[PDB]
Amino acid sequence: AMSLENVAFNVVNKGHFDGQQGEVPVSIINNTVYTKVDGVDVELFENKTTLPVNVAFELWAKRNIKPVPEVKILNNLGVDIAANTVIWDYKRDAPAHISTIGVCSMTDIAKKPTETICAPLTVFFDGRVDGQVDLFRNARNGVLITEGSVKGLQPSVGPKQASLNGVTLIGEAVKTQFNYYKKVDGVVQQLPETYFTQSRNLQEFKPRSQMEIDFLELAMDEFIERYKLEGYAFEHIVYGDFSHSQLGGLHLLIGLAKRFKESPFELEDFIPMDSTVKNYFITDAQTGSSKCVCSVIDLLLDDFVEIIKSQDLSVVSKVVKVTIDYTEISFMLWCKDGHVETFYPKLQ
Amino acid sequence: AMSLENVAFNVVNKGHFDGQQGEVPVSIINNTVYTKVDGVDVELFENKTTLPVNVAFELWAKRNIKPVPEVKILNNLGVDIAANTVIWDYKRDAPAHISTIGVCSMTDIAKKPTETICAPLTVFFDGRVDGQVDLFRNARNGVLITEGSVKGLQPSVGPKQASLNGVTLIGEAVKTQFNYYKKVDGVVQQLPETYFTQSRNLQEFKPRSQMEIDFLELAMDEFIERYKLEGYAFEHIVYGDFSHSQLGGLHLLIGLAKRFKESPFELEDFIPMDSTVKNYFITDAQTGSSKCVCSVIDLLLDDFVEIIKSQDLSVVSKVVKVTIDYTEISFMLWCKDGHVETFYPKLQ
Amino acid sequence: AMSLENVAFNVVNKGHFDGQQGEVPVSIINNTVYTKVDGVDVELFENKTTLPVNVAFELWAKRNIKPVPEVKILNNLGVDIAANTVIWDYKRDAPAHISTIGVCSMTDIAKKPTETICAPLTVFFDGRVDGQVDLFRNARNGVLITEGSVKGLQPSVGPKQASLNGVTLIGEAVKTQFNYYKKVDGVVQQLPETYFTQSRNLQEFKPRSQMEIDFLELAMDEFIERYKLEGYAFEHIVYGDFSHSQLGGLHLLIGLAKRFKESPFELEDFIPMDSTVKNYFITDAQTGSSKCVCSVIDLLLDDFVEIIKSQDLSVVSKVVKVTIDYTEISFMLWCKDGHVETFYPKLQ
Amino acid sequence: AMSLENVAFNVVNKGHFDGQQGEVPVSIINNTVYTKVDGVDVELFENKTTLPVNVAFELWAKRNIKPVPEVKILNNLGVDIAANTVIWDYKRDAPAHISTIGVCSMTDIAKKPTETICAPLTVFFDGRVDGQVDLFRNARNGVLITEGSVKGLQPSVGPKQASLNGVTLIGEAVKTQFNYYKKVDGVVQQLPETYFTQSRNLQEFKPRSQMEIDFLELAMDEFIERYKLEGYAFEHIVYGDFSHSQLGGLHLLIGLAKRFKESPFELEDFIPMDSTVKNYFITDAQTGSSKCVCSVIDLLLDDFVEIIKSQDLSVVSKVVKVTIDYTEISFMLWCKDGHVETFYPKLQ
Amino acid sequence: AMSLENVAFNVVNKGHFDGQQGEVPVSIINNTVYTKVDGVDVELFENKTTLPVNVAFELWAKRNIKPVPEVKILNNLGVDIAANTVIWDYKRDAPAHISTIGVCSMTDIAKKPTETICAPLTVFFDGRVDGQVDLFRNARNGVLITEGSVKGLQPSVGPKQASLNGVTLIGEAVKTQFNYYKKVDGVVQQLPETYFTQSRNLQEFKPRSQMEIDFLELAMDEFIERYKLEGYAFEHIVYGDFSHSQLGGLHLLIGLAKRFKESPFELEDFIPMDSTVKNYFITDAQTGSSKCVCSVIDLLLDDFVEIIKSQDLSVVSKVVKVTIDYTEISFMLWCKDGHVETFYPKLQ
Ligand SMILES: Cc1cn([C@H]2C[C@H](O)[C@@H](CS)O2)c(=O)[nH]c1=O
Ligand SMILES: Cc1cn([C@H]2C[C@H](O)[C@@H](CS)O2)c(=O)[nH]c1=O
Ligand SMILES: Cc1cn([C@H]2C[C@H](O)[C@@H](CS)O2)c(=O)[nH]c1=O
Ligand SMILES: Cc1cn([C@H]2C[C@H](O)[C@@H](CS)O2)c(=O)[nH]c1=O
Ligand SMILES: Cc1cn([C@H]2C[C@H](O)[C@@H](CS)O2)c(=O)[nH]c1=O
Repeated sequence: AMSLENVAFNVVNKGHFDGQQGEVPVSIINNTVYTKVDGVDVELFENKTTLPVNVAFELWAKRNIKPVPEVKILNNLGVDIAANTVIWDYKRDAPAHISTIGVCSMTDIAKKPTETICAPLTVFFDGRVDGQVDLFRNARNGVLITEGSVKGLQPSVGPKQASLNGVTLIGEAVKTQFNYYKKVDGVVQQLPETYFTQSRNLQEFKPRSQMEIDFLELAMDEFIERYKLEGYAFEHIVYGDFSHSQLGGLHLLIGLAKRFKESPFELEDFIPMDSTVKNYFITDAQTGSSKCVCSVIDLLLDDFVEIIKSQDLSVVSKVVKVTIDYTEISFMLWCKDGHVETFYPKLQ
Repeated sequence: AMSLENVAFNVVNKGHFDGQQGEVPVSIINNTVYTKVDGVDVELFENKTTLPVNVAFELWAKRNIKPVPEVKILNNLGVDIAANTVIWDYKRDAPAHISTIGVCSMTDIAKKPTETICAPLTVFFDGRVDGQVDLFRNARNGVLITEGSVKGLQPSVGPKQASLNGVTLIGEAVKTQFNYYKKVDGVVQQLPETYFTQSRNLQEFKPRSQMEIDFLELAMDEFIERYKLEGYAFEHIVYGDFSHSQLGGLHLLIGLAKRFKESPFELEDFIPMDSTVKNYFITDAQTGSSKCVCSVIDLLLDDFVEIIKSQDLSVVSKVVKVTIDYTEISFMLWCKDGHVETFYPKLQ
Repeated sequence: AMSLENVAFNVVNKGHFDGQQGEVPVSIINNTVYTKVDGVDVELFENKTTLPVNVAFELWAKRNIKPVPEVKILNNLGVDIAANTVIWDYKRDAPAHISTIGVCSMTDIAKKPTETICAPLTVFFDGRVDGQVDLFRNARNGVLITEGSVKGLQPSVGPKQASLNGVTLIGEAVKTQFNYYKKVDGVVQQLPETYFTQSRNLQEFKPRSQMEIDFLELAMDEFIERYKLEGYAFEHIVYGDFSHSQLGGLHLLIGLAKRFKESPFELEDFIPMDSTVKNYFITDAQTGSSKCVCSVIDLLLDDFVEIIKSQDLSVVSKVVKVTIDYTEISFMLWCKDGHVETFYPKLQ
Repeated sequence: AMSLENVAFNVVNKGHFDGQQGEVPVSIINNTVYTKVDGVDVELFENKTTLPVNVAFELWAKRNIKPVPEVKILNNLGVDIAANTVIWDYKRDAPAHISTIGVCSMTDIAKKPTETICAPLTVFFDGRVDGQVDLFRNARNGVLITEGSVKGLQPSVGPKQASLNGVTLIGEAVKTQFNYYKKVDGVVQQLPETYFTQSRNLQEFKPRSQMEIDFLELAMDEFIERYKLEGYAFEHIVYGDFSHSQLGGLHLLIGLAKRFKESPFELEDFIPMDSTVKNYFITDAQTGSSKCVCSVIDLLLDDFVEIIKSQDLSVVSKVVKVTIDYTEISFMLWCKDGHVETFYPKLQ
Repeated sequence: AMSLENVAFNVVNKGHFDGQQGEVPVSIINNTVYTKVDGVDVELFENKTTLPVNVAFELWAKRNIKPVPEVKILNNLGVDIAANTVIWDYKRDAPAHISTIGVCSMTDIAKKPTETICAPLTVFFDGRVDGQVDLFRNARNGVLITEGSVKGLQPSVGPKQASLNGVTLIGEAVKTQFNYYKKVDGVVQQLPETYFTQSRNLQEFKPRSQMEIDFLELAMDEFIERYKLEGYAFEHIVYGDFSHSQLGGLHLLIGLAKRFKESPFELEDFIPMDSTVKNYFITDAQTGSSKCVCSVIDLLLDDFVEIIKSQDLSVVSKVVKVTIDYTEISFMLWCKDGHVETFYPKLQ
């Protein structure tokens, strides 16, 4: 017996939709949901989605509040819809998927993922919910996450981190590292060998290896010397060149974090969505060096060093394909005289 | 257990709110309420009110569907709020009153008119609803309508017509003529002797007396001759003078209806609400004669003739006060040499 | 190379989208599309849909401008989407279907109806477009209209009328009567024997048989006498009973048209969409007789007489199912002593 | 001392802006202006313009309420702005011009038309306002209307009709026929000899000559015979050909009015603004004959007969230029063997 | 061949409009532009301007991405429009100028600044764009910036800083100090001697002289002693007096920055736009001392000391005019017994 007033009751009393009975008076004005408290209107939700306001409010109240895979992982695995949950995309302030299954009458394409409409879609299944491992076993197309083994299914160890209420973290009190499984047309896939992005912020960047600690503490020349990185253009690619009007390199988040400690810069996120590679229009405040499309990836510095050191450096320009977050990332590799000139996630 | 989805269920299945259980999926976009039918959105309500869309939808669904007093009558009697009903104003496409009692959680100031918040307000009571005559006797301020006698209460016979779902009519299958009662400060008030406006339209105007039939069929000079109206300026007041740039007189609806048969005209209703006297910005299409503020009243021609023939014509200018629809309407009477020059509902 | 400015160029120069090259400056403000003419903004389109304004403008410009089946027929046949066209619903001022195929990048689920996403959906195909009969033979689910024979496919003769730019008409200069074909799960389905609604308006109702001419010209008792309709409750069902507060019967459009000639009435279309049976909240202006849910069907009076005269009248109450517009319409038949008491399209 | 509350006071009390002192409480919600009456909100203005609601409300209240040239005439004369008035376009529900002079602080480019910003613009001047003839003599660019002679200025007799509060009429109580004067680059320009469109509606079309009365009363063949119009393709051009899917000819409003008497048709005004030639997407209801772009002009039938009879008919196709409403209207003349095939206001 | 879909393609792929061919599907909902990515809507732009959303999106995509003069400088120089660029005002989130030249079809008044409409306007010209120095030489009214000498034109050295993508900076990798030139009615002006505001932020304030370093490091009494500022009321004007309910002085940004290090305060920017002098409604959090209109200017402390030390201190109150950012700034100077009481940028 779903209703706007019941969703609002749940938000006010339970912090989110919790299946509780009850109703609170609500008013809708433009794209905002309000409720009366002490005789005055209090805002419960402002719609930032392209869905109708009451519909978006319901999907947001029904968002998954357990650690879930980051949207970039789900997107890279081709997930179309989730089974009986809403994966809320905190970067877009919107549902990660267009439709739902057993969530909301306005967006539901089905009540159960066993309905024929779901068979062609890659349905996200959560092994932490009773019966969902079995539903995945019977599903034509799907992606499954579990905390442990599934009998007979060979797992893919996912990233250490997961998103919990829009906070990306490596769980200590909760498990965030999932086993991943994928079926395409009834066939359990062998998920590829993959690197994972680290999903760190610039403001609270923390190193996750001795190499990363050395990159942040050491000066450019002594780090490159210590790790034998001469000829790999880390001065351009990772540290960044701020000497010309066009900002040189700066494609690894760790390099942006090191620069951020010294001086600030503007990062215009012109396509604001979670993705393995992010594109920013960057303006360095200290120098005025800028770049319209600066592709940035947050790889563990050791993983980036392994990738660059594993390439043939004898060609002027070529595409280097690296599986990151289960997707194929194209990088452009530019070399001269057996040394790297630049290496960056391809802007295509 | 009120809800948007339950109000929508009632509208879809019962044509209005009928206390039925059930829910339909709804989407709100901007100021319109939609429901899904055959996979597509169908409009159930467009909010033309200053209330939030969902609140206005509920009051509209809960509108009174019995013949009720026309809003102009309620306004003239000082009605502030209705007891456990919504008087919908079909001319404003909005509730006739700001607040409610026992109707909707967002607009309710009380659940019952016996609550102390209602005591200072003139509450509308309907004797056709069980217990409402008793609530009127206990109310400090109120207006009561009944179909018959109330023991000990002196009645006022109201207009023949009432509004049924926005159609003003003299009931044949239903009763539309009510007894009216009013209380101010716990004391029943004597309602004055009053004329009533006829509530006719220009497009479908029908005469309601032999004098009115003669006005529409006869030529100006022979009507005035037949009814001995020489010296009462009906040529200006009722027929209208279209010979100058400023349209002369034309203050009785019957005169506008007679003119409308010959040639059309524009009537700008610049304050669009039901009132005993209406003000229009009129432009005559045939002549180009116009008037920014042309006060128009729809009185039965016999009643208007009785009013004008009952005035002293020996003063240049004076205010003539006539009780119409329970309100005192001020008219400006201009005379010269014992004859009327003009007589019009006095502009403010 | 689709664009808002190109769609606007087509609307301004061709009256609709006509595949022409060119661009006009456009401004979007709120839900309206404007273009500059003589230095000022001129409205090209007001969005009444739940789609984004620019998306709705494109689908509207790309609406089918040939005579097409009325939306009620498509809905009754289970049509979900149209192949490479937009069926515009002129009663809802919106696209008849949520998604498109080869029409607009924002609403397209596919470019061609042969894509696997279309297989589960009932795709509308138009034999007047080259290759669409072949696409229907290859489609798993679909509805096809043609002007002539399709080799081996058994046809269903559709209604005489079709909608041309929102005008329902029986074509004289164009063909409006189509052959209909339908497929479910890759199998051609036999369309049932059906009556067709006449799609007439109350304001411009025209009789289409000698019986219908006699119903409108003759008095109630002599019509019933002439057509031997004694005992079939036409007095209640067709003519309508306006003697009580609840309006009795009045379920055939021809009866509403006969009443409309004598006196007016309000018809609240509370679910405004094209359907075989319409539900209205009716208020008779002459009497004040009203009904919240008055189901009305526009059948040719001869067809309604054939239906009612073909029923067993020996049971108190039973459901009578009649195929009308390809859908099964349930009617409630109430009898007493071998005579009809009431017969109406059964309310849900 | 202009203000929103003062404009609203003027609208409520004077029917429009009348320079009166006073204020009324107003509320703005979305694009509508409301005022409180009897404790509830009453709509004073709904903004249909691309200006801010409060700005549009002020220009609308300050609209010219005297008979003014129809917007199509002003547009054809190149008018950009009006001197100290607002020409309201009643077909667009918006100001005819983007900017103002001495009207409203938000839209004013100047307080007086003598300011240098006005010199390049064609300013509309009204000889009925004191000092405006002098302002026209001092203006570099302008259009002047007067009721009589201006010493030394050669006049152009304008159309008989003018627009008074959105009603196009030939004044009887007011003057609607003006003398027109125009200046370009400080030099008075000779206005060309011109025909004038009649500005009639389809619903209330009235003939204005014996030829027009004969066209509406007589049958096609006897009218063409009486007026010796054999060989001028009036059967196609004026009467219209409804025998094929594409509606033939039908370019004179009088022909559409004659057809309208027999059967109705849909006229989609896809660029809704006043213009000498109008383009409609027409659908004939009787036949289903339709045309995406049907150019229609309302010329007096005698004027159209004079135009067509004054052309050389010995060429297959040529452009015929006719001055109508001061603008040069291009017509496409198609002939064969010394007879007209078609003649229509040439589509762009 | 400009279009919404092409502007969106450029934003998505190039970070801004870069003249690239291509189209992306877009949806417009209310004042926001979205594009489809991975089946879901991603926000590209939210309109904060008074222009139509699609128009503002285009001007924002076409903003100048080179270091440009800060809007306060352009405003102070009387710039009305820019030649073939958009100066985006990052403080108003809107275009700095109402109209454009060769930028966007909806806002363009001309395609080239040589068109007669541009001659009266002060057109901004950029010597870094080929041909713009020459266009300025031929322009009646304009402001020109260059990086070096223009033959024959005497330059005005502008501020050290410029705005690069909304970041005000003193360029190291790019040039931000321009030569300024101005023509008024075809005559090259002698730009006045001027101070420049420093355009610093409170959060990241950095001293730009030894005096400024001493002001931030030293205690009030020893700074005033070191720089011989006794009698100039720096205790009130620069340091600020927080001992009474009305906050005393505090008109130099450096003083606000020194206070900000110790304790925070609210600065309400009630007219949010770039200006030489800013007015704030300030509330000191530590003391509760507040001021509705606290004028603040960011001058180099040495420049402010030079200004105050160059005034006659023998009058109670007078206006002191100082050219700052090319505009005349009025300051109120209050003295008593040959000493300053207060000196502040005049609130007029
Ligand atoms: C309260 C509120 C939340 N949201 C979204 C933003 C975050 O993605 C997330 C936070 S729980 O939900 C809105 O969009 N509007 C709101 O008002
Ligand atoms: C359907 C509908 C109705 N109304 C109001 C208008 C009339 O006053 C009355 C008619 S039942 O209710 C709206 O305001 N919007 C609507 O959509
Ligand atoms: C001009 C226009 C049309 N439409 C819809 C209404 C009709 O169903 C149909 C008529 S062509 O198109 C709108 O919705 N808004 C418009 O402005
Ligand atoms: C009352 C009102 C008027 N207008 C415009 C429409 C007509 O062109 C004209 C009629 S006076 O003024 C609006 O736009 N909104 C309104 O509410
Ligand atoms: C993405 C975006 C930008 N803008 C404006 C803000 C800044 O002035 C500037 C930042 S590049 O552009 C908006 O107004 N809305 C937006 O969504």
